[PDB]
Amino acid sequence: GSSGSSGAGEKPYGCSECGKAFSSKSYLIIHMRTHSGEKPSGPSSG
Ligand SMILES: [Zn+2]
Repeated sequence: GSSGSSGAGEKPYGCSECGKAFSSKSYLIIHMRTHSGEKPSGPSSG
């Protein structure tokens, strides 16, 4: 079967943080909004 590259060239707008593609740059940005942060770690001490 197939594993890896898509075939017809991957999309230029593909999130790496989680792994989500989008058929619209602007869209990707909106998605990245829930990825960027201010700390290198994820404190969940409530
Ligand atoms: Zn993402």
